[PDB]
Amino acid sequence: RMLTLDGNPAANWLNNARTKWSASRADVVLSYQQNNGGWPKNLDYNSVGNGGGGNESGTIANGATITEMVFLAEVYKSGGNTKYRDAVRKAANFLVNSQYSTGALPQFYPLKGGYSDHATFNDNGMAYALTVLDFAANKRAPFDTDVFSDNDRTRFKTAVTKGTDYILKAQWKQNGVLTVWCAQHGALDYQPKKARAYELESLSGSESVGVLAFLMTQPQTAEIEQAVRAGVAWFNSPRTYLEGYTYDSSLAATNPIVPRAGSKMWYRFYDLNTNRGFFSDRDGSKFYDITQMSLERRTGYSWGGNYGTSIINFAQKVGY
Ligand SMILES: O=C(O)[C@H]1O[C@H](O[C@@H]2[C@H](O)[C@@H](O)[C@@H](O[C@@H]3[C@H](O)[C@@H](O)[C@@H](O)O[C@@H]3C(=O)O)O[C@@H]2C(=O)O)[C@H](O)[C@@H](O)[C@H]1O
Ligand SMILES: [Ca+2]
Repeated sequence: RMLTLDGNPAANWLNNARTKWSASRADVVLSYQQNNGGWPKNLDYNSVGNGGGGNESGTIANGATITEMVFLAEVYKSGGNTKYRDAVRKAANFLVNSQYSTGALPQFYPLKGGYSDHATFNDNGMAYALTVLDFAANKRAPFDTDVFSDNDRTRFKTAVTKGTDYILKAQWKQNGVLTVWCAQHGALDYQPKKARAYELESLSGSESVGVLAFLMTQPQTAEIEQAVRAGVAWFNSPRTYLEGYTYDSSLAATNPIVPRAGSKMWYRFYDLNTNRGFFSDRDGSKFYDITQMSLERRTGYSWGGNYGTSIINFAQKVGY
């Protein structure tokens, strides 16, 4: 009931994160870890100066925490310096502490109020956090050192199970048909939620890839295979993707959605009920013609992309 990890987009993310920066930057990465064990925000460890730790909320926004901990785990594996092992231990403790009883992972922790409290798939936050904890649970590199004990691994396995349970319950039923996920759901009510003003309740063409990838690392029970099949069917349906089109971000001044032979496009946001791709703006509005959007949002955010390609090709590979 296990699928290969070869080609799994989440596994790929994680193995890349192991070597994301130069090893020489391990100390600057480390210098930003908050006391609670999470990182205060996403950072370019190639341009910034040294941090001074801190006591702010940790976050999984934009790859924060989950990237740093995979990277430091590799550095520890490679170099042996225990301060990096300790950092990784606090990061994983941070992740499990952040988890609600339902299995949901918030974007910021300690909780800050507002949308950050929600179960956050945005930026592959929750799916990739669970992928990290799962690799740690299963002694997979770079977590195949002494960084964790048997009891740690049981702790993480419990976390992954609860997170899996959350994903399965949150998966959206579109007029009776299992589909995908919103970029954020209520931690306690499982309902799709808004985030920032231009991020409305919807199916996420972006984050659902990562969610499916994460499920595909899990043992494929009947209900997990159904969920992955249903999710994959949704990505691969002519009611979901635009045919003969691509998203070209360099053309966002007026319209990034352009005719392109041999190409499919997926919307960033799909209507929960009609599966109509849509657009928003800083006024919280919802509309279907990207040219009506403010210049700043059309160029400042991706309203579509090649999202489905990687999960569809992967599902093919494994016989789904
Ligand atoms: O499509 C994307 O996900 C988008 O991500 C980045 O940009 C988004 C956003 O569009 C930006 O305006 C910027 O947002 C501001 C702050 O940086 C952020 O902390 C948050 O509070 O929202 C602020 C805002 O509303 O403007 O950064 C956002 C982010 O990092 O998620 C990329 O820069 C963008 O090119 C695209 O990939
Ligand atoms: Ca983002």
